[PDB]
Amino acid sequence: TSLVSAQRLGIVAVDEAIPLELRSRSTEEEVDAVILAVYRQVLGNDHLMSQERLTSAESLLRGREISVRDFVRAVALSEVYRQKFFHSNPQNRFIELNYKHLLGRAPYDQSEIAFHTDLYHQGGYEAEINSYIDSVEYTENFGDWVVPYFRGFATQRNQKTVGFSRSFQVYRGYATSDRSGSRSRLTRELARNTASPVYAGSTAESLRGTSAGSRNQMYRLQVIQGAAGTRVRRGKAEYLVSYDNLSAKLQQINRQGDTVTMISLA
Amino acid sequence: LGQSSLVGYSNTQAANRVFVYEVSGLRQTDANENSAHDIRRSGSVFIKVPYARMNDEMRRISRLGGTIVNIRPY
Amino acid sequence: MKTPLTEAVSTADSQGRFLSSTELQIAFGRLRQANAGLQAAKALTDNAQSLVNGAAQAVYNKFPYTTQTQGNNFAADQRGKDKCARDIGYYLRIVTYCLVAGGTGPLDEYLIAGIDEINRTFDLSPSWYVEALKYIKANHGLSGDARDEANSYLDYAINALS
Amino acid sequence: MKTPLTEAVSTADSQGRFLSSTELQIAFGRLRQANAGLQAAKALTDNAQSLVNGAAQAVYNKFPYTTQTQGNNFAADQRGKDKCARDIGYYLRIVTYCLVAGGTGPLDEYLIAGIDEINRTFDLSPSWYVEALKYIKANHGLSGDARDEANSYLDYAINALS
Amino acid sequence: MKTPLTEAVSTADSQGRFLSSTELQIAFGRLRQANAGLQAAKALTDNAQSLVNGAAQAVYNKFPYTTQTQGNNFAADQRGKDKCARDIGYYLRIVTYCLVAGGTGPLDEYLIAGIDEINRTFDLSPSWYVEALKYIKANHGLSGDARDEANSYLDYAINALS
Amino acid sequence: MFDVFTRVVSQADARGEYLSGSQLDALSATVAEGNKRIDSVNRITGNASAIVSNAARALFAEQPQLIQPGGNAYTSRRMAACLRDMEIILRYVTYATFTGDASVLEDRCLNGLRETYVALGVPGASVAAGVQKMKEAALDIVNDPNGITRGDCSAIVAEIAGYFDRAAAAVA
Amino acid sequence: MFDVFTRVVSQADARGEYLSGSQLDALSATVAEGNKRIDSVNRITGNASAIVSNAARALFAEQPQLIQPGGNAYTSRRMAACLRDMEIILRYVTYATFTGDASVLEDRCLNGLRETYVALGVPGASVAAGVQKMKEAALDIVNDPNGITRGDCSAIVAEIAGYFDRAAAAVA
Amino acid sequence: MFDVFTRVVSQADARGEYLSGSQLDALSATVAEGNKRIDSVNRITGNASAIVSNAARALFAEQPQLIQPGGNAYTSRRMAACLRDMEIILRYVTYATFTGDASVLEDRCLNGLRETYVALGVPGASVAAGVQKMKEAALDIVNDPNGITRGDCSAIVAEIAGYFDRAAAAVA
Amino acid sequence: MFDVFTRVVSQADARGEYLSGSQLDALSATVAEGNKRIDSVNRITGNASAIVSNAARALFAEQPQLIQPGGNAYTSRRMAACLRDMEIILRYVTYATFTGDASVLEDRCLNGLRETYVALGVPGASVAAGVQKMKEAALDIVNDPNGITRGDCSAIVAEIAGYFDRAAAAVA
Ligand SMILES: *[C@@H](C)[C@H]1/C(=C/c2[nH]c(/C=C3N=C(/C=C4\NC(=O)C(CC)=C4C)C(C)=C\3CCC(=O)O)c(CCC(=O)O)c2C)NC(=O)[C@@H]1C
Ligand SMILES: *[C@@H](C)[C@H]1/C(=C/c2[nH]c(/C=C3N=C(/C=C4\NC(=O)C(CC)=C4C)C(C)=C\3CCC(=O)O)c(CCC(=O)O)c2C)NC(=O)[C@@H]1C
Ligand SMILES: *[C@@H](C)[C@H]1/C(=C/c2[nH]c(/C=C3N=C(/C=C4\NC(=O)C(CC)=C4C)C(C)=C\3CCC(=O)O)c(CCC(=O)O)c2C)NC(=O)[C@@H]1C
Ligand SMILES: *[C@@H](C)[C@H]1/C(=C/c2[nH]c(/C=C3N=C(/C=C4\NC(=O)C(CC)=C4C)C(C)=C\3CCC(=O)O)c(CCC(=O)O)c2C)NC(=O)[C@@H]1C
Ligand SMILES: *[C@H](C)[C@H]1/C(=C/c2[nH]c(/C=C3N=C(/C=C4\NC(=O)C(CC)=C4C)C(C)=C\3CCC(=O)O)c(CCC(=O)O)c2C)NC(=O)[C@@H]1C
Ligand SMILES: *[C@H](C)[C@H]1/C(=C/c2[nH]c(/C=C3N=C(/C=C4\NC(=O)C(CC)=C4C)C(C)=C\3CCC(=O)O)c(CCC(=O)O)c2C)NC(=O)[C@@H]1C
Ligand SMILES: *[C@H](C)[C@H]1/C(=C/c2[nH]c(/C=C3N=C(/C=C4\NC(=O)C(CC)=C4C)C(C)=C\3CCC(=O)O)c(CCC(=O)O)c2C)NC(=O)[C@@H]1C
Ligand SMILES: *[C@H](C)[C@H]1/C(=C/c2[nH]c(/C=C3N=C(/C=C4\NC(=O)C(CC)=C4C)C(C)=C\3CCC(=O)O)c(CCC(=O)O)c2C)NC(=O)[C@@H]1C
Ligand SMILES: *[C@H](C)[C@H]1/C(=C/c2[nH]c(/C=C3N=C(/C=C4\NC(=O)C(CC)=C4C)C(C)=C\3CCC(=O)O)c(CCC(=O)O)c2C)NC(=O)[C@@H]1C
Ligand SMILES: *[C@H](C)[C@H]1/C(=C/c2[nH]c(/C=C3N=C(/C=C4\NC(=O)C(CC)=C4C)C(C)=C\3CCC(=O)O)c(CCC(=O)O)c2C)NC(=O)[C@@H]1C
Ligand SMILES: *[C@H](C)[C@H]1/C(=C/c2[nH]c(/C=C3N=C(/C=C4\NC(=O)C(CC)=C4C)C(C)=C\3CCC(=O)O)c(CCC(=O)O)c2C)NC(=O)[C@@H]1C
Ligand SMILES: *[C@H](C)[C@H]1/C(=C/c2[nH]c(/C=C3N=C(/C=C4\NC(=O)C(CC)=C4C)C(C)=C\3CCC(=O)O)c(CCC(=O)O)c2C)NC(=O)[C@@H]1C
Repeated sequence: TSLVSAQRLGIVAVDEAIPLELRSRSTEEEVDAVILAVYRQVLGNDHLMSQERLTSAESLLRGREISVRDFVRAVALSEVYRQKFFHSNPQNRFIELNYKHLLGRAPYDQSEIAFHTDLYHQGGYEAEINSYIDSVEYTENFGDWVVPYFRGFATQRNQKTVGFSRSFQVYRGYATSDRSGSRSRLTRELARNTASPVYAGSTAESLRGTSAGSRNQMYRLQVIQGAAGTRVRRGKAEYLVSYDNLSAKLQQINRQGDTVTMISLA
Repeated sequence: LGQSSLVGYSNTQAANRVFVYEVSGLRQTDANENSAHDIRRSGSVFIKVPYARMNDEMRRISRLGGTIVNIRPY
Repeated sequence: MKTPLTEAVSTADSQGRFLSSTELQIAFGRLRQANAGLQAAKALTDNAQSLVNGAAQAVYNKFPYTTQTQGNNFAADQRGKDKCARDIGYYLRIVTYCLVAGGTGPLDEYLIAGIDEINRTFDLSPSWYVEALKYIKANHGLSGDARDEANSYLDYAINALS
Repeated sequence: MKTPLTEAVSTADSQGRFLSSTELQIAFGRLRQANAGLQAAKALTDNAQSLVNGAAQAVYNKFPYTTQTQGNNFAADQRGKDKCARDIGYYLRIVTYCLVAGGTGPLDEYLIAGIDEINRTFDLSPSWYVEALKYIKANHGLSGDARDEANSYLDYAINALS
Repeated sequence: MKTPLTEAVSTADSQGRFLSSTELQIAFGRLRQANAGLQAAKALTDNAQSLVNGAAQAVYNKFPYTTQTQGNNFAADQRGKDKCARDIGYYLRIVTYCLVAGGTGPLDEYLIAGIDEINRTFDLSPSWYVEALKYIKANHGLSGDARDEANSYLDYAINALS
Repeated sequence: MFDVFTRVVSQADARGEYLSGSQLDALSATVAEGNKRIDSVNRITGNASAIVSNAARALFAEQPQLIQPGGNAYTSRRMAACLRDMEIILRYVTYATFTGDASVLEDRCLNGLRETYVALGVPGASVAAGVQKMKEAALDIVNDPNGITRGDCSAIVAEIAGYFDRAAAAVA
Repeated sequence: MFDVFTRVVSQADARGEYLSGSQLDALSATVAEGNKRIDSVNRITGNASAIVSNAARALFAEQPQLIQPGGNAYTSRRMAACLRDMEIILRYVTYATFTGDASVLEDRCLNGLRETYVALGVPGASVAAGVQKMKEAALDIVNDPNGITRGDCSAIVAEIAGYFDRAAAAVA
Repeated sequence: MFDVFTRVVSQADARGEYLSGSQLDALSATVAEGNKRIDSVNRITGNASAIVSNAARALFAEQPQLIQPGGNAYTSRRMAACLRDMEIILRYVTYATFTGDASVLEDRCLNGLRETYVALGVPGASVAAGVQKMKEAALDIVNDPNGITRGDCSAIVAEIAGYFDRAAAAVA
Repeated sequence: MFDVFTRVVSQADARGEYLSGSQLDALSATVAEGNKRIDSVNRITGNASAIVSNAARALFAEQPQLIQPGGNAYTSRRMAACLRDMEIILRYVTYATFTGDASVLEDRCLNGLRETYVALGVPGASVAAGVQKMKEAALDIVNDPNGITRGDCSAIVAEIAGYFDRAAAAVA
């Protein structure tokens, strides 16, 4: 997005990224750059050890035996990808990782989860991975020669608006990676077809003044609450409390039986 | 070369087969109006395809107006 | 085909790795099993006709409408009875391949993959074949390791059909 | 759910386009059909009890073993007959939805997606339900466009089971 | 080339599906429309030279500088007037194609895609063509569905230019 | 996505019931209004570019802070995005009108739009004002009695107003 | 792809010409056959599974070399691929019938199909034999006078048969 | 790609030898021409739209068949593509001028271009003619003596003319 | 890929026959060799780096043109690629030894390698020579009688030699 919003949201570097295409008669440097970009994208920006590199697939790409899309698929099917993102993750976390890594977006609806859980149950891991790379969405955005890149922060034809808000759950900043498994932050909002506020970059910040206690820190607690006391006006609530009152607030929420969905510094 | 990577992990006799598609005439159509990348070659382009993805690549090419001029076993 | 040795290499190759002790242990595991598997294969092969005939009759006994109803999918005529024996023979023969290969590879490759579509298209009940497979489990006369491996493949097919 | 109106928008949306004459024509096609579908739904609904009872009886006649053999998948007891009549009732009811919706969407969403796994897991013969659907096709007494659209949905189910 | 029939098959093909009642309804909506479109196509064709000549003059009246200023992009000399009448003829002829086809397909394929690049490259104002298309809407003398479908295509072209 | 027919179907299936006589007759009534629905969709679509540009001009004239340097619709990139959004919303409104059900508009366009605009710093209240402007122009266009078989489009006009209202409520 | 209407349009635009009165009249005659065309599409579709399976059974009976061990249709996977191909070809033949033009069949199904079968070792001549058996079953279905308004469909039937012939020739 | 420098380095390395004193001197002469090279790149670039649009206009006037209905540059998408190709070629010509080596033009623009046009039915000879017209206007623009420090640019103009001639030959 | 067991299965299936007693006994004989097979894989694998590095030094000593400037093994990338290729071939020979069938080596490594090297300019004959040197050292390593239960490994050594010869013959 434009500087005014991208700066607040921590996505300036994403906005200025340029799709990388492997051209005919590319140099050795250009192939090297492409291999690096694929590893960064498909492996979610993990530090890649030399022992983990796909020696053979790299050779074939460099020899123009296989396309960039073939090389993306080789990496996605590799044991490295499996160990990083599949063997230690629940399925729905695995699926959103595939959407981030391979399509550069967040899942749009629960039925995408259902489709891919069914496909894994039917044809296993390879069939699941191939669905992303062979999809119309992959072919029309990246084709055979362009390295995948994150798309979720830009208006895409045939996207859902909530794809933009959800992007911030799966993209956590430039200096981040999908390395620790874990659970999906998207589970509830996918299942119930809703959206969640975007607290990223500097949008989590809230004013302190003289009301933020001894450490001048506020914490934002997002809860789901019901009336099991004073009247509850909203099923979803946020509380801003200082560090000194944070234990009391948790205990209050806990005593009321309400669910904490997220807590972060404000 | 390429079979080692193109053929997936199925470890099946049927999937352990690669075919080289020769496709020509890939051009702009309403099918790829929204495509975010440029077509670089409309002459003969050769695409290695494992048996397990022949349906998909054939559909992709045909949906894109490409002509399959030959298919050769690897 | 999926067997202990090819899966070992397939995994090693995908990692671009020489075979290591893990794969050698897989090979030793195959060797521990091979002779019993070869003995099971010979025993099933020698009694193939008896097993196939017996299994086919077991199906007819349990599903008598198959030999009484006219239709392309049933065995009321000699044509269907021959189809049926052939099919049961296929299951039996491919099971012996699994014992030779040491895995479900042969069943997966030659019989199981696509069987759902075949049975649906030609209106063949998978319950028929389950019964034939159960008969074979009950009459092949194996024991020990040979019995355990053979029944695992028969059950693998049974589970695939249900 | 596939219906003419949702397919029109889905296509337009995937193309990032306002609706055009093409989609307006799709709506007109829907209108030309809708009243006949609604009447088909009403006619089937009114006759449903008779249609469902006759279909179950038709299946039992064609496949007598279903009312003679013991087992959870058969109808040899009242438990099984109730299951069977319930299932047939589902097929008929969801077919009425297709006539209201003007598309197979309801069959796809509610019945067909997953039916193969159910029929295999619980050992229900797809041929049983085919026979039921045949019966409804013959005995629903519709005519004209109502008969044609209703039969298209009944044949769609028959084809999915075949 | 977007028309009801091709879009119907495109959609079903992308789903790997036979055609269903949904697509048949699309066909009926096309059939309900086609004769009015063909009649609209005939009326526009027979009046083409009158419509084109008038629309050209309407542009010259609305934008007098286009007949007074020197430059390749203008119609001050006969060269530019010829080009201009040709262009307007293209819009009218292709619009007739849309009425024949039953969708914007022909406008999308032959005229709309890339029009912005041409108009910017050769410094042609979209406003000139909007005025021409407005004249044609105001003078084709169509009524009923012929007018409705024809105006949709004229408006489609206008909207693409705006 | 639902349309008017499948919305009713889905509820029926969840209840395990056939559609009642009155539900079918209510659907017959919707069918009776189909032509007016198509005309409304066709009319808004045909005037789409003007509806957006007019509503956009009026918005920026009433709210010059949007287009002032430093404003949220200032610079070509943000202005273009803003115009695109107005067309997007109008497009999804016509989709909901065409299907007779809000699902397409809600699921695909409105859900997450508030969070999106808050995140971006787009003034949702301003977007709501633009939507209101498109609303009034569209209804006037739909309601124009010239060049169309005369009849009463009050029900459809109310429905379309409803979809516009959903969008206005959603973005703030 | 093209349909019957856009096929004529593309030819007219290449010549830079309006459609003549004769072409419009011919397309008007096409519209008049529309209901028969829809009926034929519907009839083939409602019998798709039977057309395929019966054609396949007859093929394998005629050509037992295909299904015996080592045959190209032996093993479940190959049998299923064979049945699938028969279904695919029939599906695209119905597409061509529905559009009234052969382009969808040729561009999306027969494109490179001969080369596919040669590369795989599929006996293309046996495929053609299978397609012929589906053609013969399909035409009788379309021509059945029972349960339909009576009329002459010989023109549509002839068009359908050509689509089957084109598919058969494409592999054989 | 190579530039004028790395072209010499790459040849030197294959022989395993240091650049000769005359090779270094020759590159020094290239450096002495750097400002004129930069000016020529800037001048062509500044006039790119005019160069393309004028040459295209000249081409279609000289070759009316291209733009008649059915002609290759007829329809907006085809005209658009044709204009794009002219600009692409001009752009890569400047790249080659900037680097002082043709490798960029050959590798990224001209490689496969003849086959592309043959497959598409683009008349390559007409493309070559359009490239000639662009060449002519470009060299006049580069040689325009006004508003620029005076000097002899004949060497750079010859080098540029070669790149244009390379492009025209690759298609014709 | 095939192993020694599934190679026989696939052939038997193609004929629709059970394995014969002769075939099962042959397979039982292979089982008896299993420990020797495993030891040979282990020994080659344990010395893989030395086999490659010594083979490469010996090859560049006999063929110094490979490592002079402009030679095919000159520059670090080419030298590293050359050493990689040697290790890849050795790796696939151990796969073939482990499986007791040449398919993994042939399907994945050798099929197409000759054509690939020809296009790259890699001297296929020199590669074959290097494969020979690795073969000779590898066979000596397998045969080392020290530290292992003494026995006759002549059959397994002949098989391994055959795999090296396939590799050598496939490049030159
Ligand atoms: C050759 C194909 C056979 C044949 C066809 C035939 N059909 C009609 C007329 C109609 N058929 C339909 C079809 C449908 N109505 C629906 O609601 C649907 C379900 C989605 C379908 C498929 C319609 C609407 C008509 C028009 C009304 C009518 O019933 O007449 C005709 C009559 C001529 C005409 O084109 O209208 C014919 C000839 N008739 C035969 O004898 C062949 C076996
Ligand atoms: C409120 C929406 C306005 C209004 C509408 C209105 N329209 C009709 C009737 C028809 N409108 C159409 C529309 C089209 N025919 C086409 O071919 C196309 C192009 C794709 C379109 C959009 C049609 C087919 C009809 C029926 C035939 C007719 O011309 O009447 C009515 C009449 C009632 C009805 O339900 O049909 C009405 C009320 N009328 C107004 O006064 C509002 C401003
Ligand atoms: C043939 C190409 C024409 C020509 C060129 C020419 N240019 C110079 C000298 C210079 N030109 C520049 C250019 C720029 N300075 C900038 O800041 C930028 C903007 C980014 C540009 C493009 C510069 C820096 C010089 C050097 C200083 C100077 O003005 O002399 C010369 C003189 C010789 C030289 O090589 O420097 C020449 C000959 N002259 C002609 O007559 C041709 C029409
Ligand atoms: C030719 C290859 C050389 C040779 C081999 C040889 N080995 C054996 C027997 C065995 N070798 C092993 C191997 C391993 N045991 C382990 O735990 C591992 C580490 C993972 C390995 C590699 C085993 C288990 C046996 C059997 C028990 C034993 O200690 O002997 C033989 C004997 C014949 C047999 O089939 O067992 C032979 C001949 N011997 C030579 O002289 C060659 C130089
Ligand atoms: C070293 C002084 C300290 C230390 C470091 C440490 N870091 C990691 C893991 C990661 N470090 C980063 C950081 C970046 N990645 C980027 O791309 C950028 C630039 C934009 C940065 C700054 C990331 C993303 C990771 C995670 C991904 C990955 O580990 O591959 C580790 C590894 C932890 C682990 O293995 O689980 C370590 C050890 N550790 C210390 O003890 C020092 C104080
Ligand atoms: C026996 C338990 C019952 C029975 C059998 C029966 N089968 C068929 C037809 C086929 N059987 C198969 C099965 C296979 N083909 C393979 O290649 C393999 C894998 C190695 C298997 C398991 C197939 C594919 C067919 C159809 C094609 C063919 O006929 O070869 C029939 C005839 C069905 C028909 O419509 O012709 C029959 C009768 N029927 C009974 O009633 C028995 C209880
Ligand atoms: C008329 C309203 C005004 C006008 C017209 C004018 N047009 C051109 C040049 C071109 N017009 C087109 C347009 C099309 N070509 C196509 O193939 C199609 C789609 C089927 C369209 C709509 C094109 C491509 C050109 C450029 C190439 C060509 O000349 O054919 C000119 C001349 C521009 C020039 O520089 O030569 C003119 C004058 N001009 C007016 O002033 C009128 C008000
Ligand atoms: C002056 C050469 C001619 C002219 C100008 C004119 N412009 C507008 C309206 C707009 N101008 C812009 C331009 C920009 N907005 C930006 O943010 C930037 C980037 C920094 C630019 C260049 C925009 C976006 C508009 C529309 C919104 C707005 O009103 O600001 C108008 C009025 C158009 C209208 O409908 O209101 C006019 C008159 N008009 C002439 O006749 C001059 C020859
Ligand atoms: C115009 C009235 C107001 C305005 C708009 C504005 N919006 C954005 C950015 C985005 N708008 C959307 C919305 C959608 N994208 C979709 O795909 C859909 C339909 C499914 C919707 C509803 C999104 C996702 C974005 C962000 C991503 C993108 O910009 O592509 C901007 C740009 C903000 C920036 O900093 O770039 C603007 C300007 N702004 C105003 O001031 C008006 C009140
Ligand atoms: C059946 C009558 C005959 C037969 C068929 C057969 N075909 C294949 C394999 C393929 N068939 C196709 C064809 C298509 N795929 C598509 O998606 C479409 C276009 C939409 C077509 C026309 C393809 C691409 C394949 C290969 C890919 C795949 O099967 O998934 C086989 C399998 C061959 C093998 O060795 O596996 C068979 C058996 N075989 C006969 O013997 C009959 C005469
Ligand atoms: C204009 C002077 C002539 C002309 C051109 C024309 N070209 C095409 C189509 C393509 N042109 C290319 C060329 C390139 N693409 C690249 O990326 C590069 C390298 C960086 C080059 C040189 C390609 C690949 C195509 C096809 C894909 C695409 O169009 O994007 C057309 C359109 C052909 C069609 O049928 O659509 C045309 C018209 N045509 C003439 O008549 C002039 C002589
Ligand atoms: C070393 C003894 C000789 C030698 C080798 C050499 N090879 C290449 C380049 C390639 N080698 C391969 C081969 C493979 N890649 C794989 O992944 C596999 C398994 C499937 C094999 C067998 C390939 C594909 C290439 C090209 C791509 C790449 O460079 O990685 C080179 C480099 C040549 C160059 O860079 O131009 C060299 C030097 N060269 C000799 O002189 C020795 C005889």
